Amino acid sequence: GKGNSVSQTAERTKYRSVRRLRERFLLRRERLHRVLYILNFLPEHYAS
Amino acid sequence: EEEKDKTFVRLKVDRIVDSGENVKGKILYDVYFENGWKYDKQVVKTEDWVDRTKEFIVSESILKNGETKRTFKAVDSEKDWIAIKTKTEQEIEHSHKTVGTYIYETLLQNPKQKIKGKLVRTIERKFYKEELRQILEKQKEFHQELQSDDLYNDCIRELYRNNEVHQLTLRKKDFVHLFMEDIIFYQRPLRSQKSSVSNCTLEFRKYKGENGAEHTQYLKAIPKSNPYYQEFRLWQWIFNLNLYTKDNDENVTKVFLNTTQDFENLFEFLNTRKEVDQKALLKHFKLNEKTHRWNFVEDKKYPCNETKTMISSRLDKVENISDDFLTRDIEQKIWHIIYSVNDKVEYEKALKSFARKHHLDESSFFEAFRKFPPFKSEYGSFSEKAIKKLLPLMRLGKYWNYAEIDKYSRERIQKIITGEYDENIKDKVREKSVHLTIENDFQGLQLWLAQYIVYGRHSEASMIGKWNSANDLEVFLKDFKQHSLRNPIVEQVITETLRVVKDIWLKYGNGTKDFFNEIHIELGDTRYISKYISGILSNIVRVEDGSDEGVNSKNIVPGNGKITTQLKQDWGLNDVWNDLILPRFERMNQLTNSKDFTAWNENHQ
RNA sequence: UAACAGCCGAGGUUGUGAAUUGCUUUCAAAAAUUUUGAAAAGCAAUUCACAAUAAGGAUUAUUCCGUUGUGAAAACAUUCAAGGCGGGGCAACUCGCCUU
Repeated sequence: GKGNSVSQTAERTKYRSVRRLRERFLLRRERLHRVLYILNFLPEHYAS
Repeated sequence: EEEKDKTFVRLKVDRIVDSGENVKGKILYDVYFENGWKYDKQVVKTEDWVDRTKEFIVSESILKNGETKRTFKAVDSEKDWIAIKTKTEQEIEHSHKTVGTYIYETLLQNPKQKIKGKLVRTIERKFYKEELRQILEKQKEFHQELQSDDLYNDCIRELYRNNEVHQLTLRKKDFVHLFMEDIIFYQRPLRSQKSSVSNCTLEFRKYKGENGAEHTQYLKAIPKSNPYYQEFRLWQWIFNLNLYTKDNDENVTKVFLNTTQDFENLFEFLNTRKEVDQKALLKHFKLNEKTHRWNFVEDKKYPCNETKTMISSRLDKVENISDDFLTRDIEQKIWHIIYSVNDKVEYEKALKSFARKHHLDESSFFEAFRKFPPFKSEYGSFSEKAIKKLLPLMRLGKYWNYAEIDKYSRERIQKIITGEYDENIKDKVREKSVHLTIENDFQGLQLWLAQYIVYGRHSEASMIGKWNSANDLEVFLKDFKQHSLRNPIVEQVITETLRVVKDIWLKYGNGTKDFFNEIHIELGDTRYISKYISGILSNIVRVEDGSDEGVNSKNIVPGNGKITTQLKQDWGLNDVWNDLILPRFERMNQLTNSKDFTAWNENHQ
């Protein structure tokens, strides 16, 4: 009668967006690791 | 605005002098602060305003008069996201230190203070950008590796081995740019939303695909900000204008607007403005408010091709140029430059390039065009192809030309002025277009006549539609597109209705067409589904002889609550329902150990 | 008014390490069954750093799929052509125009 996120697709999109943000953060971290390793800035055990 | 103050401060009210605003039997006061500020809105209850520390986010705007127009808005500490954001912003700002340094200092003062989620939750990304740049440019001196080039090529190659272009582009930057603008703070632009734009209903293209067939691609809708569409709408409004007077309320039109010169003058006058209204339209004819009107709302304004006027205003503000730089090509190119490039820095680059290519000074043109408002998200019904085809027909005077018309419309006009018979010409055409005796009479045309002249179809008459069996209904169900309604509930209800009618036809018709004779629909927020379901179900029991024609079949007879309840009470169905539902009621009586759930009546005994 | 879809933010939770201090038990000693002590474990509190955040499956593009709908094909819908008249930035990419 009023409507407040009254749809299954809405919550599906919400979950998808959250997952997408998480994956973007993980990709950024991966690229940072690769750059720091090729520059040799990380500690030995961490890079191991 | 250059200020964007939005400053969060906590102020205590000193006194509340009575402002003498007696509304609904209560006199309102004002608000005075120590700094010398007053709340713009009035105050009624004094219990929550006397000598209390009230905090607001205030924005100061410099008006043309020369004084700040301070705004006030109630905010609550640690409860409002914007309030917390602004408080942390100001706390970092007046320290004149980096946000990490601010967190440090807070840790120095109180080791027990929690940082994340409480001290600094939300701030602008620019603060982190500033601190991180500062630390990288500081460390770049000490570490020679941050100034090397072999490692900077190696890391670029690692990141973009399969991208030669991005490798070559980035080979010109430093490590600071990689860490800031390519890895950490890179944020992807919005995905293009043009894929959902509606299709033109007039222009089609036919092509042979890889599947050994020949099918049609549609044309995307023209943006409503297109100068062609703006001109088309302005021409439509100017031609549709009919005037009325105030004394005898007669149709004074066709007297002050009879020749082509008056319409040409009206168009040229409306080009120089952005929005026509009552006063401007009346003054254009030297008329007055007290004596005449324009058949429409006396206090409403309509679009008047504001893009051209805005472009002219900006190209006059740049100055140091003649009054001949702006033309139709320049207007279209400006529209393309602004609307196509939806990114700030790339918009700046495009504006600078546009100023460079033309022999104009890029001193104030860039400043005028950098604050150009992004165009509103709206698209027309048709495309630019249809408007380009149709526009020559509508214009009158020097803007009316027979040369720009394409082959098809010209041939159709020649056929309709010749009076010969074509398979695409009906008696309706000769009835409507009997006044088009000469090719010059095609002046000041309207949308419907010009549309039929161009394409050959009179408006939208639909295709009626008849389903010969459940095969058509199941094909339509299979081809039904999801999320094609207002909400999922209605679309799923309609889909299940279609499923059940398919099943019942298959069972009780046994593959025999026209088994159903009438279908009645009852609904009982949900009102919009009636027309759609009637249109869908019309395709079954429609009568093709012509005695049943229109948007909906006459066979579909909607119901209402009145007839339902009347027939249920009169035909004994209410009694049937009551006796059918009784057993739960005497069980309820038994479990309740009371007789209140069933009441005896003597009128029915 | 609403659908659909996209770019991002701050928490919270479980888990690892760490700073401080707790409750219970046992090793574990002294003292008058009881008090105190070294150590270990179990369970936590406050703060910081890090991991995971639907189970899982790809990939190395600055890419993703995983809570929607149809229905037996474990198959799909939610991407879907060819060129040309071109503009936009250091370009990738994107936005206007035309014929099959």
